[PDB]
Amino acid sequence: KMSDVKCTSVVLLSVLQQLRVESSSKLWAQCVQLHNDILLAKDTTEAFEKMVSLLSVLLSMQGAVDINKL
Amino acid sequence: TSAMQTMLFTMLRKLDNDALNNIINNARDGCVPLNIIPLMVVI
Amino acid sequence: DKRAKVTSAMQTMLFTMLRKLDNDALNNIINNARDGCVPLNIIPLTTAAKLMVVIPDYNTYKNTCDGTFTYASALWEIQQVVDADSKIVQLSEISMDNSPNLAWPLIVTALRA
Amino acid sequence: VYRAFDIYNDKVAGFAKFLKYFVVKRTFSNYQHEETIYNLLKDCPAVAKHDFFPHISRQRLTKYTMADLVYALRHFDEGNCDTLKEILVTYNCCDDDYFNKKDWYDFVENPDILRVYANLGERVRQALLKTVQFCDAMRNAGIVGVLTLDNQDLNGNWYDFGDFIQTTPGSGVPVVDSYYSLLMPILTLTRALTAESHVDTDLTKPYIKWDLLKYDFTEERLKLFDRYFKYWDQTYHPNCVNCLDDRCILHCANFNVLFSTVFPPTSFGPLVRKIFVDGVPFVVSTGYHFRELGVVHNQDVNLHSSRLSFKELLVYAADPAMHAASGNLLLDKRTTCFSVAALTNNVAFQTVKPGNFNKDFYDFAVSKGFFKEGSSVELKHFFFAQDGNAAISDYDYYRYNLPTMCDIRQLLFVVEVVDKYFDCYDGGCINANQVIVNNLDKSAGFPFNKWGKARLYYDSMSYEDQDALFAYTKRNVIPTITQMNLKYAISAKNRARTVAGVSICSTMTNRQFHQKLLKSIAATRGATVVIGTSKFYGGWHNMLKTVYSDVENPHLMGWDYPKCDRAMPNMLRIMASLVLARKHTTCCSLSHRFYRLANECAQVLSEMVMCGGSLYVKPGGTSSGDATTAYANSVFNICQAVTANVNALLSTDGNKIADKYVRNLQHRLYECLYRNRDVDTDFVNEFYAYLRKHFSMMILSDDAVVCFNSTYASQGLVASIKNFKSVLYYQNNVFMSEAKCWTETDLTKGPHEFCSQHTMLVKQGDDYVYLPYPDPSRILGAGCFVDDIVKTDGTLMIERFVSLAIDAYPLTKHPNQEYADVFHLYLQYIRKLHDELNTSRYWEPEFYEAMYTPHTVLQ
Repeated sequence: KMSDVKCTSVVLLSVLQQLRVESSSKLWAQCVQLHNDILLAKDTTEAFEKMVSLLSVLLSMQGAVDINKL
Repeated sequence: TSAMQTMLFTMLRKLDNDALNNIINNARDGCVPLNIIPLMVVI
Repeated sequence: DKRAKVTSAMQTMLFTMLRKLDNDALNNIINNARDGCVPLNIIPLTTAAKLMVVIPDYNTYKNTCDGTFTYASALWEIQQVVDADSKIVQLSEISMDNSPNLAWPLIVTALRA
Repeated sequence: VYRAFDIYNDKVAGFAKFLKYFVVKRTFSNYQHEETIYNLLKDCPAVAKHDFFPHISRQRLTKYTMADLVYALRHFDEGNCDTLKEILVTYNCCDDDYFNKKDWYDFVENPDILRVYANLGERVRQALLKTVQFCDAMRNAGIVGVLTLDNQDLNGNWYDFGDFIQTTPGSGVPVVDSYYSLLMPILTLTRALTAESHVDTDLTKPYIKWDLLKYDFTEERLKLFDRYFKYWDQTYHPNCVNCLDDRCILHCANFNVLFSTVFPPTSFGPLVRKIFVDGVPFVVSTGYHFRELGVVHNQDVNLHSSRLSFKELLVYAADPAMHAASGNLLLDKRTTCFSVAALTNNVAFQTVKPGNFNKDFYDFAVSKGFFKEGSSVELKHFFFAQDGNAAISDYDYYRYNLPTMCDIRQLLFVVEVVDKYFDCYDGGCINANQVIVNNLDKSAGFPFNKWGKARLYYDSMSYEDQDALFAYTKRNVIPTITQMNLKYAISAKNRARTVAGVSICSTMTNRQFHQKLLKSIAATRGATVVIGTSKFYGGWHNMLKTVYSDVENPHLMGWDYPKCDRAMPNMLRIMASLVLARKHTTCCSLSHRFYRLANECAQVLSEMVMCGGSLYVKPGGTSSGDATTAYANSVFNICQAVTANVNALLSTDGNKIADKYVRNLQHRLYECLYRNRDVDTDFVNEFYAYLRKHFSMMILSDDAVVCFNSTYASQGLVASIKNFKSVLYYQNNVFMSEAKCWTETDLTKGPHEFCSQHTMLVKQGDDYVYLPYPDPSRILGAGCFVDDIVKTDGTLMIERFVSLAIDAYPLTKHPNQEYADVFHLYLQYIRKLHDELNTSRYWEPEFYEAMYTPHTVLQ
């Protein structure tokens, strides 16, 4: 389970950028660093923990895409 | 543009990891965090 | 056609640059040369009336833009600090403890005094 | 023990290591001769004390001479470089434990070594002064002889007066070609002329408060020349306008590069004047002060004009004078590069988005058995996103471009050999109605990209306007601006990728200058430079059998250029531009060619670059947005290879070369490098033919494969990879690691990697041919991720996938089954995509096979 978490991180940062997270320089820098560290991950649990960290900044943010309906 | 998040969550459920599924199950009913998870939860 | 458009655009840009340059400092610098011919890198250096300091970290804010600062053998006073997101960061906000809370880098805009 | 010697006699010639405080030595006649010559040169303060008692005992000298230092710095090898370390330690330039750090010798990693080497500079310049003093004695005592670096110790003193002869007083002449020429590359390395920045040339006093308005410094340049290079027997022009030939231009620029590192950097760049256009004072450039070419004053300077023409409008818009003067002052603390002016009220930030993951092809691939944990072919190529402070972190990389001075006698012959390498293409100045325009949608640089693309300006300027602008450029200097931007590209590394948009006023004339030459190099097959030769229809096989042509004991070799586009010195780029312009012997006078060289040096070498939202100064390097960078890089590559071959043929002991033709070639090479200033076309052709015979190169832009006679390179008669390492270390200020340099002994296994591709021999059509195949993981990456442009039309996605399958076809012959699985997967996917929408149907395997056979040689 390595390519799947990598494409998941790709689409996750795609969504994050789509939600204008790039308007917060610090938060966007954090997201970019986590994405680039996932795309160079050569192990699965580190990729998974960086992935849940990167998903945090998506589901901690409110006014974003809803989650109770999905 | 709303289908991007739907397919993202499809891929996320395809991953089926304990941490990710736990976080999504929590955030389902509002129990979300506030800051980035370190390597501030409410309700 | 579009040649006329680009001529008008170049003229307008040249004029918006032209009507913000001439002053006593520019002539006082140019008329002290051999035949009125100075380098280019010194017209914005000792003639300009506003400086923009791009401070990436708090240390380069201490040693450069302390609460007046002298640059280009002149006198400026730090003012109108602005972070990466273009938010007016009051000089009180820029401290040692509260530095990670504001999005670096800062942009200080100082008038010539 | 081994010591570096510069030797030239009837039996040997070269600069090589041969086996031999208060040095003691041993002929009666030679004893009396040296005694008399010393007695006549006794009072000079540059001579070391000599004791004639039978022996000739010299006193108070160092352990290593300046020859050992020049060798250690010009033949560097991190494995065996203990002499350089001992020199650095002994003279308090660093400590011993400094060499326990990793990559200390590297310039990119750990640039603090530029602070250790610099701690020799003063010492170096001291010796220089001693040199002049010494020669004065020999000009006042009537002494004729040649100055060898192995006679001056590291404290500056001299000895060993055996070669000299007694002559008439006041007329003795020293010859200092080899001495100064071998010292030249290490003058800038150690920053020898730093103490000239201080008031009375003392490193314990403040810098000269140079008048800000001062720009010429010509008198100070001549003073420095006469001070350190007094006995250099060649007319030196401080402004390279006065030269007589491009060799004079190179010769004088090589000195101006060294002399420009003592003046304030605010005095270089364009020189500006206040002219009156229809009554209003504009500020426009009426000159330029190049660090390399001195001061150039434009000839057509028109004041009190009534109205402007479109060409004049382009020269004024591209004129940074109106932009840098009428902007705000900028102190940019993010980089150490010289910052000129912020043209906006707030610094802009630029970001890069992630890749657009195509999920369809990925699920297809996983259904076709791919992406298993434990598979040999992976997904390794992604679109990396970049944050705001990325572009500037890219621009700061130009801190790897340093001022580099070259061995002028070596370069003046390497340039002849390189021109021989290009002596088969056509060239010359073409008109405006003959230029062939590629990518009419390229960026037109700042401030031209505010109103349209290059297409816009090409369709607005009539042919007469382009001709008038070319003529203008042939008499005046136009210091245009470029605009740097971040690039959306696939890579296996997360580094920022940038493209530089050069203004239209520069490319429009660089094309009229170099178009015929570039087209002639692109339309020729079988030369050393392979640019515009498609790998399709046997092209790869033909190129390989051309490199294989007649080498006797063939081996294969390759190398990389670390930080090539950033650290290429300005001297070598000027050399490359002159080699390219050498075709203009019937379309341009000498002044025309110098004004073209100055235009190019201002536009693509040390121009002003608008990064972020402001204007900074570019210290050097190549601009990827220029049409002529791919060929200037090939010229630079050929120069480096010929230089490595020269330093391999010279630095080998000519007394162990069991051949006679090779030993005579080395002797004549020394005679033609540091003697016989006039070029010897016969020996130039001889060396060119020798290289073609025993060292056959295949070179595209900063990429090279070499088939070399292994038995010669085993003895040193031909350049090896350590020679390229040494040459890149002392000429390019970059370290080349042998972890990225490959050598191949079997010619059935072709070049391990050339142009980012691999080679293997396959049996095809009852004939064994060399086929190129790419890294499969890269093609999988390019297939799974797109750049968010094909999502609106399926035709472009189908075309990208067909191109990937074309590129992927040869893996069907690879022995690894999973590799042919890649092409079969691509073919299945493209058949699907075609179902969604005989040798011309892109949905059958015989459309791709025919792309790789010379029996179907169409496009």
